[PDB]
Amino acid sequence: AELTPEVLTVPLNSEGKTITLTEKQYLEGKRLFQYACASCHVGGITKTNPSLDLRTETLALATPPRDNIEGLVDYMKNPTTYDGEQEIAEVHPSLRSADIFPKMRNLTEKDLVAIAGHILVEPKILGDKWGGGKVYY
Amino acid sequence: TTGERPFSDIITSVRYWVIHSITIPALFIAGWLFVSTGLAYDVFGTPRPDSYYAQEQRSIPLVTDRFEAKQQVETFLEQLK
Amino acid sequence: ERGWFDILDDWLKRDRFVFVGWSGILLFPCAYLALGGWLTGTTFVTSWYTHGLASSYLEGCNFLTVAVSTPANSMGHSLLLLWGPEAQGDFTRWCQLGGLWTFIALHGAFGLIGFMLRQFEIARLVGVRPYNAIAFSAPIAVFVSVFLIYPLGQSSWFFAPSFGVAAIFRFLLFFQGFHNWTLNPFHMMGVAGVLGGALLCAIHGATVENTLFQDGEGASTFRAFNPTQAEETYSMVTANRFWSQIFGIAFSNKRWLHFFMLFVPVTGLWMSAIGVVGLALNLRSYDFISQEIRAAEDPEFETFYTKNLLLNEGIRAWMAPQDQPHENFVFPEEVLPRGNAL
Amino acid sequence: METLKITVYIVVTFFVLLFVFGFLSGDPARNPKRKDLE
Amino acid sequence: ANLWERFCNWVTSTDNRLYVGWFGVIMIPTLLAATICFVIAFIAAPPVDIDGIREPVSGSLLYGNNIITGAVVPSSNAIGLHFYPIWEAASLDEWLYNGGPYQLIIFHFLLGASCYMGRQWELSYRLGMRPWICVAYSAPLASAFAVFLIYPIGQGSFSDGMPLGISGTFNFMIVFQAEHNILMHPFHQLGVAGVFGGALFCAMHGSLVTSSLIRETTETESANYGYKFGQEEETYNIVAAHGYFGRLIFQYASFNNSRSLHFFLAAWPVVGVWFAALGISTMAFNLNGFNFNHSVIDAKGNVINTWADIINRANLGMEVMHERNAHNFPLDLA
Amino acid sequence: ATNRDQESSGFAWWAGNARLINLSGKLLGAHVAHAGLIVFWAGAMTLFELAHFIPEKPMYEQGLILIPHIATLGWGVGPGGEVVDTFPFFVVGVVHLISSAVLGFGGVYHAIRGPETLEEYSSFFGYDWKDKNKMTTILGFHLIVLGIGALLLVAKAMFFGGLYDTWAPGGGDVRVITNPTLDPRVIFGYLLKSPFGGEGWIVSVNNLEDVVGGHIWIGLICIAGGIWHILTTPFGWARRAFIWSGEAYLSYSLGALSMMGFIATCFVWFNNTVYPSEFYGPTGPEASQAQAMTFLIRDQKLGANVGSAQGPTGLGKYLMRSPTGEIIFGGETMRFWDFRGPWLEPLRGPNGLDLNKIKNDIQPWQERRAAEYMTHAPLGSLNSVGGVATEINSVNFVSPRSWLATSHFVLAFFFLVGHLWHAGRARAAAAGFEKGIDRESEPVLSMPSLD
Ligand code: CLA
Ligand code: CLA
Ligand code: CLA
Ligand code: CLA
Ligand code: CLA
Ligand SMILES: CC1=C(/C=C/C(C)=C/C=C/C(C)=C/C=C/C=C(C)/C=C/C=C(C)/C=C/C2=C(C)CCCC2(C)C)C(C)(C)CCC1
Ligand SMILES: CC1=C(/C=C/C(C)=C/C=C/C(C)=C/C=C/C=C(C)/C=C/C=C(C)/C=C/C2=C(C)CCCC2(C)C)C(C)(C)CCC1
Ligand SMILES: CC1=C(/C=C/C(C)=C/C=C/C(C)=C/C=C/C=C(C)/C=C/C=C(C)/C=C/C2=C(C)CCCC2(C)C)C(C)(C)CCC1
Ligand SMILES: CCCCCCCCCCCCO[C@@H]1O[C@H](CO)[C@@H](O[C@H]2O[C@H](CO)[C@@H](O)[C@H](O)[C@H]2O)[C@H](O)[C@H]1O
Ligand SMILES: [Ca+2]
Ligand SMILES: [Cl-]
Ligand SMILES: [Cl-]
Ligand SMILES: [Fe+2]
Repeated sequence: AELTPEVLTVPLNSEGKTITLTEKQYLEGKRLFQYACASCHVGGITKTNPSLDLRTETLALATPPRDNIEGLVDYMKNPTTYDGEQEIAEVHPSLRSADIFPKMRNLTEKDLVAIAGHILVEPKILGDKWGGGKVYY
Repeated sequence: TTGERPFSDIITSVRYWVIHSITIPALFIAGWLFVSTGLAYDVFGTPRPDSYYAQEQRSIPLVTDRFEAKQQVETFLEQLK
Repeated sequence: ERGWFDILDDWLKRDRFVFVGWSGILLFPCAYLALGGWLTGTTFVTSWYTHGLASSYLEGCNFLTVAVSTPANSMGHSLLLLWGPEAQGDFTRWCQLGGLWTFIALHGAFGLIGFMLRQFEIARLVGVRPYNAIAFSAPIAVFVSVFLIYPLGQSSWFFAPSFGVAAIFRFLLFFQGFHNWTLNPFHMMGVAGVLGGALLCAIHGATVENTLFQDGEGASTFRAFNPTQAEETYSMVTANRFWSQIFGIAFSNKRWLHFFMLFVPVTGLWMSAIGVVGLALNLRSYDFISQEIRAAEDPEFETFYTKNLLLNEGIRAWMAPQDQPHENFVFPEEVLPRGNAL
Repeated sequence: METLKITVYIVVTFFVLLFVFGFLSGDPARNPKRKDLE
Repeated sequence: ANLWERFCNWVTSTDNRLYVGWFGVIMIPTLLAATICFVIAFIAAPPVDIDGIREPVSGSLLYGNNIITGAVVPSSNAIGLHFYPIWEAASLDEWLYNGGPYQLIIFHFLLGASCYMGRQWELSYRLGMRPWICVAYSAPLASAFAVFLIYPIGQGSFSDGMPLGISGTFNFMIVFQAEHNILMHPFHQLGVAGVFGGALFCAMHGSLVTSSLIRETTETESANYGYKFGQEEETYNIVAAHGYFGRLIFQYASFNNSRSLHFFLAAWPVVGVWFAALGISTMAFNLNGFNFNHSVIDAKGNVINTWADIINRANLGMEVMHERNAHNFPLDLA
Repeated sequence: ATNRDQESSGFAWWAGNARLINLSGKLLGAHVAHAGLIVFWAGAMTLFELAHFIPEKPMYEQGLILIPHIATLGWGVGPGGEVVDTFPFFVVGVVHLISSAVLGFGGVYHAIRGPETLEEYSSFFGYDWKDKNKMTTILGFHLIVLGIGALLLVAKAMFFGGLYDTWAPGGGDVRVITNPTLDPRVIFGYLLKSPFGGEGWIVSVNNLEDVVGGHIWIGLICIAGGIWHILTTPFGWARRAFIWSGEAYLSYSLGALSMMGFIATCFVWFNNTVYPSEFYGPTGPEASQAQAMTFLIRDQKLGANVGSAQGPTGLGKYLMRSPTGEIIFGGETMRFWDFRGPWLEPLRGPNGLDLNKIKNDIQPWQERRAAEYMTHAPLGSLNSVGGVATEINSVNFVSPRSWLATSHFVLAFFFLVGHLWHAGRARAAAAGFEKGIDRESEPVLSMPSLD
């Protein structure tokens, strides 16, 4: 098994357009995700709220759908609850709240895309392990 | 004492070092090449990082027969494209 | 009568830097091969085909995680000879099938035989009593019971310990979870033998060092001793009074003290070996029946015994599928034993 | 309980005082060899 | 001589069958208190709510335990590190329910055992000995401090101290493995080297000395009668022992200086057990063993398991099952 | 070339520094050179930390221990402990590093080039270990120095920018301490306090006025004591109580340092005032509490009445009572109820956690802080994998509190062992039997049988 371009091809938007990431983009995504997100989302779960995970099936049923690059990037800009009803920037790290989550201050658009692509690619690799919690360790 | 030359005598002699300043790094380099050429992999039948699994599969190639084990491994290896 | 045998005997027993003897003919190749196989295996050889595990430096493991793993369970108790019906002379397959494990274990066994024979041989040449060899029966008993008898009672070599640091840790945890080995009185005797041994080592060493006669002028007391001196180097009488007054009882006979130092750890290991022979047949000290009856009937009854059983049940459920891949255990999440929240 | 408390307090203080004053009472000189240790 | 002087002379007297001494003045009453409470508790103490969740665990013989399963149960998790003497309870019944005996026992014992160390120094000084036996004893003592005091301090509760009983000890060990991965901690490894090594050297020294005993007896009598207490001459030939063990390995691997030999015998397990104790004490502040969980990854990024991951599975079983009713929230942070 | 082998000195190479015991000049050298090493590591480590420092990451995610120390003193940080200027860090590092060269120079000079003994060179700098007057006078000098140091901390707090106060209104901030606690009842009250749960002895200090005032008392006491010892010589009872020798004095200091090391261990583990959590990470109790708080908030947002939710044991799922009645968080964290911290205190009322304040007054900043601390609990592996022992690789994190506490426990322990070693040896050497039992004069032989 290798990290092929097929693996690195992910939904860009809801319309079904794809983008193909580079190995460099994916690795940058993993590093940035470890930097900014893993303290809560290690392995695709959520420590401060285990009900919501980063599985693609879950992101797809979010409102608006988050199972694509644009969705994830928007979420990192202006996060909402799962039904889209509330804006949670005040309690979730995002570019909107980089004043109170200082680690978001040095993230660029390029970076958001990388993190997004990582979040989408990981489950294609790890399967149930991603978002599965300790049962699959 | 039992007759052999004392080690201190030997390892502080110029001749010892003349011989070993060659033989020692030479061995080190042959060991390095053994890995770097990938020969180790083929000799011991150890998977390279891309040969543990087929691209899509996620099952371990476990040996499950005693007398057919060799052929099982050979088959698992065939199935790696 | 100075024939070839007696000349060979002459050469084998020369006083050289490394003594050889007749025993060395067994000892040296086998010890070399067992050590050789282990370093070779932990450096280069995988366990992918037998355990689904990486286990060599070549694969990215470190010194704590490398191992020469046991063969696949499907091999049974196959000797796994290189020229055998399984490997069929193929060195590479032989490595992939776990052949190095039986190689190391068997050469290691004969090596231990050779080392004890060496103890007898040198004792006989120098004219000392053979108590060192006798004491060495205990490591042999441990090795033989754990690496040979135990798997031979089980389904295959697979369940023997694997030769590696973390692999052995796994062996420990497997024994707790499946065998409740801490509860076994033979293990307990082993533990008291080993801890008591360490205790004797320390207390004797400290006592000797702190009851020394001033046999020199220096502040370093090591110099003031000569191997050929006739006198004791420390006061047995002062040592005796010290311990009599601190702890109530004390040694008074030096020969008994050193014999006791032989006896305590050697007996401990022998005891633990017997217990493992039982575990070969799953003849465990798993339960206290009276406890189970009471607890079955009375859901308010709880002891550390019942608590530890709960831990064992967890170990089994959570480690079984990865630890025994050949069984193909599929345990859906809903059947996994878990306390609240965790 | 208050009685028990005071009792224990008194007891402990007693023994601790013995310890302290005991070691203050020319202890270095209580050895079998040299006694002039001041 | 006045009364104080007389008393001081009796206390420090080298003629008492058991040396008292100043450390003994603290040691005696404290150990007596610990011992008496322990024995009464081990036999007759009612069940204790160890984890503070109103789920009392039976530790005593009269309440359904044998020697193997019995214990003096650690004090309640609701107590934490709070000091709980008898007089802080509304009744003995409360005190017992909440695990007060454990506190009385361990505080008295640790005090007493420290004074035991002191007393070792003290008698060595009265007898004109060299002073360092107590330093050897500092290793088992520090270990007791680790499991009864330091570890509770770090984890925030005496409820996580080692229980005073056999199966309780096992429980403590298993949970320890789950939460700190102690097996993978290098200090525990050094500990194991300390005690395995100590056992090896014990047998070794014993067998070498025994095998080099000078003949002084016939075969119908114990060789032990060939040594007489107080005799000036050595009872074995260290040159023969040396010659043998020298040839067993090689000459320069064997000791010929008995003092260096005995120093080595003292030093190995003591240093080893010091490390073992420091492990428990540093894992008390959650600096745990090595974590190589998912350390090996393939080209694509599949997890390749190593023995460390199997260890992790076993650890997980322990974690999820331990104290099955005590956790409401997903992380076990203490 | 005096006393530099085993024959002349009596000491082996492995106890080589014991050769220095009566060579005051060379011993001065060893000490000054060593102090040199201390200041060196301070400077160098500070610079290393600064070069690896990213201001937008919490310090505690970055393996920092020296910068947190500097920040707590009020330098470089602003509201909420955010870094506003890394330059003071740079200065502290650089100045330490330069000073280490001067110290190294003096050390090396006295060590190899200068007078080996000082007694002939200077009656003032020369000393005999057995001169009780001289020893107490040197002691006095050093007490006076320490006193000045304590006063320096006071001066920083009152006259030079202030200190970082984690408890300051509106999140943490640097604050000038204008009214330090001088009431001796308070100050020494801390000393007479129990070391157990909910009391915590001196570790329990929770405001800067107390810290500052305490340091005033300490400074004064030290200076006064220094003058006392310079002007006096040990009294008779003192003279009969102690061993008077170099090794003996060392052993006393060794016990002292051990005791201090254990205290430091507990200070960094429990205290979040002089070790602010903004800089050092949450304490263990803090992170456990923070988890309870986090889930209470989540579940309340979903509609739960947290005050009446019965857990599986029958104790409250979220809230329960402490043994004395106070309303506290439930679950295992019941053990940590003595925790106090700036993010939690607004929810506290007279009877403990106030259910109305819980229902109505929980601010987003508190939720944030609880999440952050809960996910930065001081749990982690030796190779710095953050989290519980069963966690997978991802988070490169071990808390500063863990590093500091463990290091200082190890050190304090070995320093206690050193105390035993050197105290016992000093006793034996002073009495004259540290090299072994005299055969012709073995004490036990002159003693009656025990039986
Ligand atoms: C902090 C650590 C430390 C310090 C400050 C000292 C200091 C000293 N040792 Mg000790 N020692 C130590 C650790 C230390 N030791 C350790 C770990 C061991 C075990 C090996 C010993 C074993 C030992 C023995 C056996 C002896 C000493 C002796 C000495 C003294 C004289 C040494 C001498 O003359 O050598 C001369 C050495 C040289 C000329 C070589 C170079 C030495 C210099 C100092 C190195 C400078 C390098 C540095 C980068 C220069 C910077 C300059 C810059 C500021 C401009 C001196 C006070 C001796 C003594 O007690 O004398 C009575 C002695 O006999 N030591
Ligand atoms: C542990 C501290 C210490 C002590 C007690 C001594 C003691 C001594 N030194 Mg040494 N020395 C030291 C450190 C020390 N030195 C350092 C750091 C250096 C490098 C600068 C030297 C370099 C040195 C040389 C080259 C010589 C000495 C000499 C002497 C002897 C005569 C000194 C004198 O009379 O000056 C009189 C007193 C003063 C001049 C007062 C000094 C005021 C200082 C410089 C201002 C700052 C002081 C203040 C406390 C600084 C804070 C330090 C703190 C932050 C660490 C005396 C035995 C001489 C000697 O041994 O003759 C054979 C000699 O030739 N010293
Ligand atoms: C660097 C620290 C230091 C050191 C090593 C010394 C050393 C000494 N002092 Mg000095 N002293 C100091 C600082 C120091 N002093 C300071 C800062 C002051 C001003 C407060 C003084 C004021 C002072 C006076 C008035 C006297 C001394 C005296 C002495 C000598 C007797 C010591 C003794 O027997 O205590 C043994 C300790 C005790 C007797 C303590 C009481 C026993 C209790 C029960 C011990 C338990 C305490 C416990 C473990 C602590 C935990 C915390 C606690 C507060 C609850 C000794 C040389 C005596 C002397 O001979 O002077 C010429 C003397 O009369 N000192
Ligand atoms: C108070 C002492 C102390 C503490 C609490 C820390 C803590 C830390 N250091 Mg620092 N550091 C220290 C001293 C300390 N260090 C010293 C003395 C040096 C000079 C070598 C450094 C140089 C240094 C560098 C270059 C770096 C750190 C880093 C770190 C961080 C990661 C630590 C790590 O991964 O270690 C791994 C754990 C070990 C290596 C364990 C070592 C076990 C030892 C060898 C056992 C010894 C026991 C005892 C001393 C021996 C007794 C023997 C007996 C017979 C008597 C952590 C915050 C890293 C960082 O993140 O920087 C921002 C980093 O890159 N430190
Ligand atoms: C302020 C602290 C201090 C000071 C000034 C002294 C001073 C002394 N000690 Mg003491 N000692 C101390 C603390 C101290 N000790 C502590 C804390 C312990 C407990 C372990 C001891 C235990 C001790 C013993 C058992 C002995 C001494 C002895 C001595 C004397 C000779 C020391 C020597 O030359 O060693 C030379 C230095 C060495 C041989 C180097 C040791 C190397 C260590 C083990 C390395 C540790 C590893 C490191 C921390 C991390 C790894 C780094 C590596 C990977 C590069 C000297 C008076 C001797 C004595 O009795 O004199 C009368 C002696 O026999 N000490
Ligand atoms: C198996 C086999 C065989 C054999 C082989 C051999 C015999 C081998 C050997 C091999 C070897 C013989 C190897 C070796 C190796 C070694 C190594 C690899 C080492 C390393 C080391 C190190 C790393 C070190 C470390 C350390 C320590 C330990 C301590 C001190 C410090 C230090 C760090 C130094 C044969 C062919 C017969 C047949 C087939 C099978
Ligand atoms: C005596 C003795 C000893 C010891 C010694 C010692 C301990 C010494 C020390 C010394 C020292 C303690 C030294 C120090 C030095 C220092 C220096 C020399 C520094 C310099 C610095 C600099 C040059 C800086 C620079 C910089 C800057 C300014 C900026 C930033 C960056 C940088 C870093 C670049 C021994 C053991 C060997 C033994 C013998 C005897
Ligand atoms: C700064 C500060 C503060 C304050 C502090 C203070 C004020 C302290 C003091 C402290 C002190 C004030 C301490 C003391 C100590 C003492 C000691 C530690 C003692 C010891 C003793 C001894 C060790 C003795 C011994 C002996 C005996 C017992 C018998 C006889 C002999 C002899 C002498 C050897 C506070 C917390 C507010 C806040 C924070 C800051
Ligand atoms: C809470 C702790 C209280 C600590 C108080 C510390 C105060 C220090 C001064 C105490 C007074 C000295 O009290 C000390 O003990 C006894 C009391 O009779 C004295 O008397 C002693 O004389 C010699 C001393 O060589 C001893 O052999 C003898 O056994 C004893 O009678 C000591 O000579 C004196 O040094
Ligand atoms: Ca003076
Ligand atoms: Cl449990
Ligand atoms: Cl909980
Ligand atoms: Fe001996």
